[PDB]
This record gives sequence, structure tokens and C-alpha cells, in this order.
Amino acid sequence: TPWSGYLDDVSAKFDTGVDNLQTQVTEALDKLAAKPSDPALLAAYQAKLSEYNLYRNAQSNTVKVFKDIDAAIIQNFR
Amino acid sequence: TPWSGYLDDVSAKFDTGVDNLQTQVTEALDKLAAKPSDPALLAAYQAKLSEYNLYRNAQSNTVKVFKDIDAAIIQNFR
Amino acid sequence: TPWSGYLDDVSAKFDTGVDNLQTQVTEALDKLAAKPSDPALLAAYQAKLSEYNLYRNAQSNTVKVFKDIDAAIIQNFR
Amino acid sequence: TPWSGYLDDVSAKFDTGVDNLQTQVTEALDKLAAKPSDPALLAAYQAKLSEYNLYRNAQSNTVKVFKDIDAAIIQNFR
Amino acid sequence: TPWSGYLDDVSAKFDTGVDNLQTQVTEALDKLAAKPSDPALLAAYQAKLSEYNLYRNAQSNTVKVFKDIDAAIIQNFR
Amino acid sequence: TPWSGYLDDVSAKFDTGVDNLQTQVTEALDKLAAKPSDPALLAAYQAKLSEYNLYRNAQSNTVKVFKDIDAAIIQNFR
Amino acid sequence: TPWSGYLDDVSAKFDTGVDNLQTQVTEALDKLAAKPSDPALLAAYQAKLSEYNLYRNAQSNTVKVFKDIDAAIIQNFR
Amino acid sequence: TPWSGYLDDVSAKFDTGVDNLQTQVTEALDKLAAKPSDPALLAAYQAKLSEYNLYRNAQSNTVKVFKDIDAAIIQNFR
Amino acid sequence: TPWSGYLDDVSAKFDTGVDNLQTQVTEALDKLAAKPSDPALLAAYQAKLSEYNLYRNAQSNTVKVFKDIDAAIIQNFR
Amino acid sequence: TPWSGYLDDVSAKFDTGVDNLQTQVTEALDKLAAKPSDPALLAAYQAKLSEYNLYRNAQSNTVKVFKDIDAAIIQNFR
Amino acid sequence: TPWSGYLDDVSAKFDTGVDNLQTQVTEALDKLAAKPSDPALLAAYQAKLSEYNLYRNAQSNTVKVFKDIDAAIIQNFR
Amino acid sequence: TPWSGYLDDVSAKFDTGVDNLQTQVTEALDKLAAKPSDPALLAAYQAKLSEYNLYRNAQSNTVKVFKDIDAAIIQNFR
Amino acid sequence: TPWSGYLDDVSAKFDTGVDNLQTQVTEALDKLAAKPSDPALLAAYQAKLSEYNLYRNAQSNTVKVFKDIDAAIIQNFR
Amino acid sequence: TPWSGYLDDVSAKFDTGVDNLQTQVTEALDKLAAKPSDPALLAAYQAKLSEYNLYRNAQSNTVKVFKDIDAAIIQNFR
Amino acid sequence: TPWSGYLDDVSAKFDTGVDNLQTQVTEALDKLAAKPSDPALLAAYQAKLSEYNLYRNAQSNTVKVFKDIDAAIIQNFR
Amino acid sequence: TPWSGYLDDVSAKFDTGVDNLQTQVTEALDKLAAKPSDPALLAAYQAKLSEYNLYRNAQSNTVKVFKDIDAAIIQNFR
Amino acid sequence: TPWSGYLDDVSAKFDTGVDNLQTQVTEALDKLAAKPSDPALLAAYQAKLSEYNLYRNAQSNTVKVFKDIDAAIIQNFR
Amino acid sequence: TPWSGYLDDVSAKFDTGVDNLQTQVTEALDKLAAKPSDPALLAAYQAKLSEYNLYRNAQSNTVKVFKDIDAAIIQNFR
Amino acid sequence: TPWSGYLDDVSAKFDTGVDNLQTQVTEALDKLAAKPSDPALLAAYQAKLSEYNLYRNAQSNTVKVFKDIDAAIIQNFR
Amino acid sequence: TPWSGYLDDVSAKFDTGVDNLQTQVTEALDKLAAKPSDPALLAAYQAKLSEYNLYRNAQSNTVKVFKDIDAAIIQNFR
Repeated sequence: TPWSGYLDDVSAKFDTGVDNLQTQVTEALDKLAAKPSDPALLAAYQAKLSEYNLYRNAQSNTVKVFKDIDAAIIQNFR
Repeated sequence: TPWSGYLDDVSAKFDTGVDNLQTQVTEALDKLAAKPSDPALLAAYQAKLSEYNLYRNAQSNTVKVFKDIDAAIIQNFR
Repeated sequence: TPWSGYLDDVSAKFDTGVDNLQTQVTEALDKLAAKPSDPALLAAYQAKLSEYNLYRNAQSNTVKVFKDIDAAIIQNFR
Repeated sequence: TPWSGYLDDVSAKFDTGVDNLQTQVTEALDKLAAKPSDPALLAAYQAKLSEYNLYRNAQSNTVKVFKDIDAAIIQNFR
Repeated sequence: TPWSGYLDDVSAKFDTGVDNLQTQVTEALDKLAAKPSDPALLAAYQAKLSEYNLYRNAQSNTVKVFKDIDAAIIQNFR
Repeated sequence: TPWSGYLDDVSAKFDTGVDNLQTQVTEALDKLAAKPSDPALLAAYQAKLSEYNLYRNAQSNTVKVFKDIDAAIIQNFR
Repeated sequence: TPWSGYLDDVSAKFDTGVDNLQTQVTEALDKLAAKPSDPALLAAYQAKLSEYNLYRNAQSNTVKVFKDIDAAIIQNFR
Repeated sequence: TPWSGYLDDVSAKFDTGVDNLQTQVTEALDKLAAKPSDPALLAAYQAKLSEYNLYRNAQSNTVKVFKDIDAAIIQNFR
Repeated sequence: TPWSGYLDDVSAKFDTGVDNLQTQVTEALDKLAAKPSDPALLAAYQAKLSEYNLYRNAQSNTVKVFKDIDAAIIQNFR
Repeated sequence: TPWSGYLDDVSAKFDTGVDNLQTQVTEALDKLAAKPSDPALLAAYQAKLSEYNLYRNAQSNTVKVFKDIDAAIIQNFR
Repeated sequence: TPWSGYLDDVSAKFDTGVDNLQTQVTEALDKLAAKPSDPALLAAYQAKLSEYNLYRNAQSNTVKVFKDIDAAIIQNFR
Repeated sequence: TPWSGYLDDVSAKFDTGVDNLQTQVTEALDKLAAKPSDPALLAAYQAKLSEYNLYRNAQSNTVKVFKDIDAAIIQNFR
Repeated sequence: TPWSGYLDDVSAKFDTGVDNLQTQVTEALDKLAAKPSDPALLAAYQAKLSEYNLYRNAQSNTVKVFKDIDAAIIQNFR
Repeated sequence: TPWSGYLDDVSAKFDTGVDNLQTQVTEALDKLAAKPSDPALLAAYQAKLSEYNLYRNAQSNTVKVFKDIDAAIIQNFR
Repeated sequence: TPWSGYLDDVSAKFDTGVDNLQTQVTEALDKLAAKPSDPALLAAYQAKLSEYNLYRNAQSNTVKVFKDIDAAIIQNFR
Repeated sequence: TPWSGYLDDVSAKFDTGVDNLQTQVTEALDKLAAKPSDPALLAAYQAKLSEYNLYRNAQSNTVKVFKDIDAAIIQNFR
Repeated sequence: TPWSGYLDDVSAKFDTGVDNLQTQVTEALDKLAAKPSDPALLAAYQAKLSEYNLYRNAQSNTVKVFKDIDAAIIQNFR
Repeated sequence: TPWSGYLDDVSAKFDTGVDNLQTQVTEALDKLAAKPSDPALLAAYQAKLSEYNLYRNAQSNTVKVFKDIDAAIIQNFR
Repeated sequence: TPWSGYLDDVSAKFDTGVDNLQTQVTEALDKLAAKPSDPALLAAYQAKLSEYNLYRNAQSNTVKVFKDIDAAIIQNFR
Repeated sequence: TPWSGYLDDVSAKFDTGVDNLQTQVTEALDKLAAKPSDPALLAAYQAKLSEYNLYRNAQSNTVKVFKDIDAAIIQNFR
């Protein structure tokens, strides 16, 4: 078992929160790439890609906030 | 059960809202393709196709608005 | 019961508005086809066919206007 | 009493501005659907439908302008 | 097997919908060209040519609508 | 009773300020999803969605300003 | 009193402009229908019907022009 | 007399600068709402609404600049 | 004296530029409505209506350009 | 009467300097929370909130400077 | 002096171009109406009426062309 | 083997997704250029060109979204 | 010498390109207005007017393209 | 002589660069307002207005760039 | 004569350096507030406001540097 | 030498194509007018007049086609 | 060798696709201009002119599509 | 030899990439200005102008991207 | 062998990580500069340039983080 | 010879590094100010201004870094 700190556990709450969003984006892109003119495949990929943008931005700002909460405690040791 | 977030649920309100509009367009196109000169088949396909344009544009703008409401909250975490 | 949106309901106001105009055209054509020289059958078919031209053009422009009223609202979501 | 904000009140100035334009369109369409060949019913429906296009486009652009006036104030809080 | 996307499949529903309309126009034109004064050959070619006008215009507008449904989804990715 | 600080109370002034805007958006979307072609349902949903964008952006910037007013006082303790 | 907008008032300038042209056409048709061989009744009905064609075409183009003048102002709000 | 600081006085230079622009927009909207098809009422409301967009954006950027001039002086006290 | 900004003054250059074009259209329509078959009244109304279309479109685009010149200056304050 | 030292008196010069700025922010937020789409309520709240940011930052830096002037005198007793 | 724009001046080049063609048609019709069997009065009225058809059609197409030249410049302001 | 990152692999999913769409456009253009009047060659080229527009726009927006997902992570390193 | 920028110089390439097309249209209209029934004067005016439509549309689109080339450079300064 | 800094001198290079473009726009608008149907006055005003859009946008972006070059030097004093 | 130390003299080099920049901002704001849509008044106020931002930031950083040069000499007395 | 564009050169191919058809019609009409009963003068004038009808209709349709070929290129600049 | 980009090469596929269609139109017009009454010269020129209309419209729309495919890639660089 | 940095060298790759596109646009405009009705001169100028739009937009976005790559390195010096 | 510290080795992990991305950008720009209208050359350059933006921003933030990790250790020596 | 320390010599490496970039910006602005609509003058000024932004920001950060390297040595004398 590799080491995983608190910022890893915050990042793994988002990773285990979504079930297979990293898989559903890649599958719906590969279904879209075979036929990039189907409205049932473009509107399904729009919902996957727009969630994957919002999943990944919220996951990359929650880590940055907890990095800044810790950087004002560690700076107050000395 | 695959994962479905909030933008999927907004997209699935439109998908479960219409009963079989993705089926009625394909059926009325296949009825039209056998005889593309019947006014009862052209005027019926006009109503299906024009709804399928308005169904899909409203479904692809409501996702884009909720993607922009979330992108101004996630940007205000830090 | 199949799904029928608003453009279907506008199209079905014209379809249920006329009682059997899709039937009276086909019957008066089949009466005309047996004897295409009777003035009582040509002048009766002229009134059916000219109404069926005006019925179907008004039914295919009212759908196109309501498709354009909706396409300026849906475009103003974002 | 349900909640109605400022964009609802701008939209309700148009809705209470016209008296029964949502009713006069539906009535003049149902009078037209029984007899879609009367020039007194086609020219009366043309005036109702063309106003209902201009009523609804001006009502759907005034909301979009006030949404853009507010989105440049709210963006200037921070 | 060559690649065929969704707009090709919509275009091939019209092409496989009619059986040999691209052949019946060319055959009835070549029968007409040998004797361009037969009313049984002019009235048969009128029905083929007028269907081939309506077949090809409906096939070239259904592609253009589905190109415009997709161009409002693809524009809403970003 | 759960704990609610000052930023929660600023966020709950917006939440208790609107009566049922989180409900009126979901209801007017579910009314729109059954028939996404009615201009009385698209223009009503435009006013709800555009208010819900302006409600939520002003609620997510007022919290961020009060977080920045406090972060310049807390930084001036030491 | 029912609501009447500007396109109704343009249409009612033509309707109140002619006194009883909608009545004189119907009366001169009912006088013609009893005896459709009188030159004093055919030449009088020709003048009524040809005016009623020019009355109704000018009334249905002046509305369409004012609908297009307004549709280039309303489109320039946003 | 309530308190009004410098950013209020900059905001009140715009408010007392225009005489009754907050009134002329509401009056020209209520005149437009009774008859949303008059070109003399649409082109007059276009000039009021487009000024009210430019009035309010310049008033909401001049406050934000003076908030940023002060935030670089106050930050240079310590 | 009511307030009139720069976009009002651009709109009032067109309004004071034409002397009584808003009056000459209404007078030539009321002269046309009494007798909608005179070629001296149809060709005179064609010249008034076609100028009133070009007057009002140029007046509603010059305001929109000056609204866009100002919206790129006001956006460059901050 | 509770005790109030010099840093309290510097803080109370800002508190008694503004009359009711702690009240005008809370009132203009509660007026904004009932209708968060009015430009007269967003631009008025922007001026209150931006002053309340500059009031409170200048009040929390003037105390910190006088704490540092005193901490270099008290350190020079011994 | 009433206002006369460019389309009026194009229309007045035709009106001042012919000297009294609007008078010569009415005079030669009133001379014809007293005796509608004279070949010197029918052949003179044929030349007046056929010129008045060609005068008025060229005058009503030159205005429509200059309305379309201007409508492609005014549309290219924005 | 040249280097290909993740945005290249997203771009190569579209390139390897379509089999020879870059070839079928060039071949159907060169077949069209020899005889630009065949409806079987214009309607076949319409389906290739409209897919090649939708293929290339979706391929040039999916790269731009993944460039923006990465630019909000890389910006949150520091 | 008045100032003339680059869009003036593009517009003056068309103005100095044609020698006296603004004069030949006005002269051939004034020759046509004296006798609007000569086929040598109608067919000569058709060639002048149709060139003056194509001269002025190409001159009003080349300015609009160069305005759009510059508006994507000026927008890329900041 | 009033004070004029460097951003004024950059703004006065554009103001003294064009000779009387602020005058030529107002003169060509006042010539257009007297007769808004002349193609020689619409195409001349299009070239003035499109230059005045490009003059003013380049003048309002060059100031904003030099404001940002200075704001990264002044921020690097301390 | 009131007392003015060295940091006052550095601050008064900026105050006497600009002639009436504190007056030209207030005058160009009061000219802008009467008509907040003139491009000659918005682009003139942009140059005044952007200089007044750069004047005041450089004046509030030069004082802070000389306060830090002195605070490392005074700290080196003891 | 006056200016002559491409539509003039197409019109001058017809004018220089026929040698003196504008002269032979006028001469054969003046020979016919002295004696309008000679079969050698009526049958010669029939051949001149019927050619002058076909000359002038083909000359006035070839200009209109080339005006429409150019109007679909000029419209595709922007 | 002059420079020729991709839109030139698309335009030169049409130019080198037809062998001498720009020559066959000019030759068949000059053969028609000498004798504009031959049915073997009118029906041959109809086939050349109608192909030259379809050649040039397809050549001027394929360039405009590839200009729009590129304008959505170049816009997605930044 | 004048100085040319890296953004000049990126801009000079586009300038030396095209051979004489700045010359071919000006030559094909001056050939078009002498005769703005030739389809061989309009379709040749369309290909030059549409390339010159795509040349200049790609040249003005590649500079802006490399300005933004450098502005995130220079900002990371301190 | 020149000296290369730890921040050089972190920078050389990115430089040796990509194989020839500094070469593939320059080659795909020089292929694009010869023909800046090919969609196969614009979409290939978009993927190279967008990776080169993300390569260089991640390489210029990882150095800045390791410079800040070291600057909090070196500051804790004394 | 005036005195120039090490930070002057670092600043003079940038000043003598570029040959006449302070001159080429002022010359290309004065060439742009005479004609602010030439794409060859806007795209040339974009490359000068964007380099002058990157020249001056790198010159104003390299001085600030060397000021901070020295301020941690001078602080370690005592």
C-alpha cells in the first residue's frame, strides 16, 4: 500500500466519488470519434465533458484551499 | 448502475421528458424515405424534425448554463 | 399514447380542425379517376384540391413560425 | 404568492401588458383550423401571429439584456 | 468498407429508401429521348422527374438541418 | 440545530430571501421537459433560469468578499 | 375591449378604411349566384372581386413589412 | 441624513448625472408593453435600454477602479 | 426638459433629420386605406414605406454600433 | 462604562466615523436578497459592500500600525 | 415644403419625367367613356394605357432595387 | 516515433476515428470538379463536406476544453 | 485635404475604379424618365442599374471584411 | 496649458493622428440624417463609422496595455 | 505653515508634479455623468482614470519604500 | 471613353453582334407606315420585329443571370 | 510562380476541373450574339450558361465553407 | 538591420511564408475595381480575400498565444 | 559538461520528457506558414501549440514551487 | 559619466540588448495613428507592442529578483 496523505484523501474523495467518470469520458469520446455527427452522441458527450470539467476544477481547487489552510498553520509554528 | 451527475440529470430530464422522440424521428424518417412525396408524410416529418431541433437545442443550452453557474462557484473557492 | 409536443399540437389543430379532408381528397380523386370528364366531378375536385393546398401550406407555415419563435428564446438562454 | 424577482417582473410587464394575446392567438388559430380558406380568418390570424412573434421576441431580449447588465455588476463585486 | 457517418446514414436512408429512382429517371429519360412526343412517355417522365426533384430537395434539407442541430451542440462544448 | 456561522448566515439570507426559487427552477424545467416547444414554457423558463444564474452568482460573490474582508483582519492579528 | 397592438391597428386601418367591402363582395356574389349570366352582375362582381384581391394583398404585405421593421429593432436590443 | 462615503459619491455622480433615466426606462417599457409592435416605441426603447446598459456598466466599473486604487494604498499602511 | 444622452442624440439626429416621415407614412396609409386600388396612391405609399424601412433600420443600427464602441471602452476601465 | 484603550479609540474613530455603515450593508443586503436581479439594488449594494471592504481594511491596518509603534517603545524600556 | 428622401426623388424623376401622363390617361379615358366604339379613341387610349402600365411598373421596380441596395449597406453597419 | 502528448491523442482519436474522411472529401471534390452539375455528385459531396465541418469543429473544441481543464490545474500548482 | 484612412482608401478604390458610374446611372435614369417605353433606354438602364447594384454591394462587403480583419487584431492587443 | 501625462500623449497620438475624424463622422451622419436612402451617403457613412469603430477600439486598447505595463513596474517598487 | 517631513515632500513631489490631475478626474467624471454614452467623453475619461490609478499607486509605493529605507536605519541606532 | 463594366460588355456583345437591327426595325417600320397593306412589307416587318423581340429578351435575361451569379459571390465575401 | 494557398487550391480544383468552361461560355455567347434566333444556338447556350451558374455557385460556396472551418480553428488557438 | 525579437520572428514566418499575398490582394482588388461585375474577377478576389482573412487572423492569434506563454514565465521570476 | 543544479534537473525532466516538442512546434508552424488555410495544418498546429502552452506553463510552475520549498528551508538555517 | 551600479547594468543589458525597441514602438505607433485601419500596420504594431510588454516586464522582474538576492545578504551582515 502506497502512502496517501490528507490532500491525497481529499483528491481520492473526488476520485472515489465519481464511479467511472474517467472511463465514461473516454468511452463516450471513442463512441463519438467513430461517428462525430450523431446528436445522441454529441449531446451525451457534452454532458460527460462538461461534468469532467467541473469535476476536475473543483478537485483542483479544494486541494489548493487545503494547501493554503495548512500553509498558514505551518508558518505559525515558529 | 453507471454514474450520472447533475448535468446528466438535467440532460436526462429532457431525455425522459420526451417519451420516444428519438424513436419517432427515426420512424417518421424511415416512413418518409420509402415515399418522399406524400404530404401526409412530409408535414408529419416537419413537425417531428422541428421539435427535435428545439428539443436538442434547449437541452444543449440548459447544460451550458448550469456549467457556467458552477464555473463561477468553483472559481470562487480559492 | 405516443408523445406529442407543442408543434405536434399546432399540427394536430389543423388535422382535427378539418374533419376528413385527407379522406375527401382521396375519395374525390378516385371518383374523378373513373370518369375524368364530368364537370360535376372536376369542379368538385377543384374545390377539394385547392383547399388541400391551402390547408397544407398554412399548416406548414404555422409550424415554421413557432419553430422560429422558439429558436430566438432557446438562443437567449446562454 | 410565489416568488417573482426583477426578471420575472420585466417578463410580467409584457404578460400583463398584452391583455389576452396568448388567448387571442389560440382562439384565432382554432377559428382558422375549422376553415383554413377564409381571407377574413387568414388575415386576422396573420396580425395575431405576427404580433405574437414580436411580443415574444421583445420579451425574450429584454430579459437577456437585464441579465447582462446584472452580470457585469455581480462580476464587479470581488 | 468505407467510412459513413451520421449524415451519410441520413443520406443513405433516402438512397436506400427509393429502390432505383436514380435508375428510373435515367431510363425514362432515355426512353423519352428516342421519341419526345409520346404522351405516355412525357407523363411518365413528369412523374419520375417531379419525384426526383422532391426526393433530392428533401434529402438535401434533412442533412442541412442535422448539420445545424450538431453545430449548436459542438459550439456549446467550450 | 446545526452550526451556522456568518458566511452561512450571508448565504442563508439569499436562500431565505428567495422563497422557492430552487423549487420553481426544477418545476419549470420539468414542465418544459414534457413539451420543449411551448413559447409560454420557454419564456417562463428563461426568466427562472436567468434569475437562478444571477441569484447564485451574487450569492457566490458576496461570500467571497466577506471571506476576503475577514482574511485581512485575521492576517493582522499577529 | 380586446387588445389590439400596432399590427392590428395597421390591419384595422384597412378594415375601417373600406366601409363594407367584406359585405359588398358577399352580396354581389349572392346576387351573381342566382343568375350567373347577367353582364351587369358579372361586370359588377369583377370590380368587387378585383378590389378585394388588391385590398387583401396590400393589407397582407403592409403587416409583413412592419413585422420586418420591428424584427430588425428587436434583434438589435442585445 | 444617511452616511455616504466616497464610492457612494462617485455612484451618486452617475445617479444625479442622469436626471430620470431610471424612470424613463420604466416608463418606456410600460409604454412598450401595451403595444410591442410600434416602431416609434421600439426604437425609442432601444435608445433608453442601450443607454441604461452603458450608464450602469460605466457606473459599476468606476466604483471598481476606485476600490482598487484604495486597496493599494490601504495595503501600504503597514 | 427630459434627459437625453448621446444615443438619444444620435437617435434624434434621425428623428429631426426627416421632417415628418412618421406623419407622411400615417397620412399616406390613411389615404391608401380609403381607396386601396389607386396606382397614384400605391406608388406613393411604396416610396414612403420603403423609406420608412430604410430610415428605421439605419437608425436602429447606428445606435447599436455606438453601443458597441462604448462597450469596448467601458470594459477597458478596469 | 467598559474600559476602552487607545487602540479601541482608534477603532471607535472608524466606528463613530461612519454613521450606520454596519446597518446600511445589512439593510441593502436584505433588500437585495428579496430580489437579486434589480440593477438599482445591485449597484447600490456594490457601493455599500465596496465601502465596507475599504472601511474595514483601513480600520484593521491602522490598529496594526499603532500596535507596531507601541511594540518598538515597550521593547525599548529595558 | 414636405420632406422627400432619395426614394422619393427617384419616384419624382418618373413623376416629373412624364409631363401629364396621369392627366392624359384620365382625359383619354373620359373621352373614351362617352363613346367606347371610336377606333381613333380606342387606339389612342391603348397607347396611353400601355405607357401608363410601363411607366408605373418601371417606377415601382426602380424604387425596389434602390431599397435593396440600401438594405445591404445598412445591414453591414454592425 | 515522434512525440504525441494527451492533446495529440485526443486529436488522434478523431483522426483514427474517421477512416479516410480527409481522403473522401478530396476524392468527392475531385469527382465533383470534373462535372459540377450532377445531383448524385452534389448531394454526395454535401454529406461529405457537412460531416467534415462537424468532424473538424468537434475536434477543435475538444482540444480547447482539455486545454482549459489543464490550465486550471497548472495554475493551481503554486 | 481631408483625412482618409484605409477603409476610405478601399472605398475609394471602388469609387475611382469606376469612372462615372454614379453619373451614368443618374443620366440613364433621366433619359429613361422622359420616355419610359424605349427598349433601347430600358435595356441600357438595366445594365447600368444592375452594375450599380453589384458595384455597391461589393464595395459594402469589402469594407465589412476589412473591418472584421482589424477587429480581430485590435482585440488581440490586450 | 493643462497637464497631460503619458497615457494622454498616447491618446493624443490617435487624436492628432486622425485629422477630423470626430468631425467627419458627425458631418456624414448629419448629411445622412437629412436623406437616409442615398447609396452615396450610406456607403460613405459606412466607411466613416467603421473607421471610427476601429480608431476608437485601438485607442482604447493601447491605453489599457500601457496601463498594464506600468502596473507591473509600479508593483515591483516595493 | 504646517509641518511637512520628508515623506510629505516625496508625496508633494507627486502632488505638485501633476498640475490638476485631482481636478481633471473630477471634471471629466462630471462631464461624463451628464452623458455617459459619448465616445469622446468615455475615451477621455479612460485616459484620466488610468493615469490617476498609476499616479496614485506610484505615489503610494514610493512612500512605502522610503518608509522601509528609514526603518532599517532607525532599527540600527541601538 | 465612358466606363463600361462586365454587364455592359455582355450587353454590348448583343449590341455589336447585330449590325443594325435597331436601325432595320425603325426603317422597316417607316416603310410599313407609308403603306400598311403590302404583304412584302408586312412579312418583312414580321421577321424584323420578331427578331427584335428575341434579341432584346435574350439580351435582358443574360444580364439578369450574370447579375445573379455575381450576387451569390459578393454575398459570400463576409 | 505566384503563391497559392489552400483556398486557392480548392478554387483551382474547380478551375482545372472544367477544361474550358470560361471559354465555352464566351464562345457560345459570341456565336449567339451574331444570330440570337437560332434554336440550336439558344439551347446550346442555355446548357453552357446554366452550368456556368452552377459551376460558379458551387465554387463560391466551397470556399466559404472552408473559410468557416478554418475560422473556428483559428479562433480556438487562444 | 533593425531589431526583431521572437514575436517578430513568429510574425515574419507568416510574412515570409506567403510570398506576395499582401500584393496579390491589392492587385486583385485593383483589377476588380475597374470592372466589379466579372465572375472571373469576383471569384478570384473571394479566394484572395478569404485567405487574407485567415492568414491575418492566424498570424494575430499565434503572437497572442506566445505573448501569454511568456507572460506566465516572466510572472514566475519573482 | 556545464553545471546543472536541481532546478535545472527538474527543468530537464520536462525537456527530455518531450522528445522534440520544441522542434515539432517550429516545423508545424513552418508548414502552416506556407499555406495558412489547410484544416489539416491548422488542426495539427492547434494540438502542437496548445501542448506547448501546457508543457511550458507546467515547467515554469514546477520550478517556482521547488524554489519556494527551498526558500523556506534556507530561511530556517539561521 | 554618471554612476551606474549593478542594477543599472542589469537594466542596461536589456536596454542595450534591444537595439531601438523604444524607437520602433513610437514609430510604429505614429505610423498607426495616421491610418488606424491598415492590417499591415495593426499586425506590425501588435508585434512591437507585445514585445515591448514582454521586454519591460522581464526587465522589471530581473531587477526585483536581484534586489531580493541583495536584501538577504545585506540583512546578514549584522
